[PDB]
Amino acid sequence: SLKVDGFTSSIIFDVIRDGLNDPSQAKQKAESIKKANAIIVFNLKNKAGKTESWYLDLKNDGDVGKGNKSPKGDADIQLTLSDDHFQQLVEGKANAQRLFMTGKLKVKGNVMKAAAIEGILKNAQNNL
Amino acid sequence: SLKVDGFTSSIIFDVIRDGLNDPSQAKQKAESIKKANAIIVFNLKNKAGKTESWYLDLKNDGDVGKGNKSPKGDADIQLTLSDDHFQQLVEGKANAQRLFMTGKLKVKGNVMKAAAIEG
Ligand SMILES: CCCCCCCCCCCCCCCC(=O)O
Ligand SMILES: CCCCCCCCCCCCCCCC(=O)O
Repeated sequence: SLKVDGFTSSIIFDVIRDGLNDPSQAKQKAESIKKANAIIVFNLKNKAGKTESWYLDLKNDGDVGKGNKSPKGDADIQLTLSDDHFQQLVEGKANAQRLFMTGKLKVKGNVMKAAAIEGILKNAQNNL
Repeated sequence: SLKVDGFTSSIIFDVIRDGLNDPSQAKQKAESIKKANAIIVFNLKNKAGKTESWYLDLKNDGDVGKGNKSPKGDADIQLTLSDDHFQQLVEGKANAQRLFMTGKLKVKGNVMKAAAIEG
């Protein structure tokens, strides 16, 4: 339901939302917001030339939703890459730093904080 | 055998074990472990209200067994579904993303591993 047709990686946002919002993740969620203190927007591009965005609010209460903007504020970080590369990145087939360095991943806002997000997200979302 | 009475789909665990362990599939088994690097637990539910779990260890040696934990470590990802839908899924009669969108399939654990295993 955060999934959008024509973006095959987007199903991942539902899985991330369920993991992060799981009330058993309350502590992890709070620690992640403390660490990240950031609203991160993902702008995905597909081959048909479409753009779709999702937000990850690790700054206020912890939320994942559809849109290029949290309802509780503007993005601190914007990450722009293709559907394909986002898939690869979530799988671990591509490294975010290599994608950045080869022009596949564009970042607006702090690149150091951007790098840290991967590990901070991993911890908050992982509800097993 | 890994299958359990009242779980019609559970024969797939015996099937997966034999197919994975077939000496002819040594290269494939190795690649799957290399690629997945994950312990997957299946929690199945039936119409009688019962729950049974199996694990598929694609991180260590490639074992399939009964229970909600591998002996050689904790689960990275957990899939919960009904006996009925799991059978459909295994027989290529239902799609995993569709089951997940309609709430028939519940996923817990590492999003990276979840992504990696689906393929
Ligand atoms: C390798 C598996 C990753 C699983 C976690 C999914 C979250 C993906 C978001 C990654 C954010 C990192 C962006 C790095 C930006 C940079 O420093 O170039
Ligand atoms: C016929 C092969 C099936 C036997 C092996 C069982 C594995 C089937 C389950 C597929 C994994 C589903 C992961 C999708 C979760 C998601 O990211 O939405």
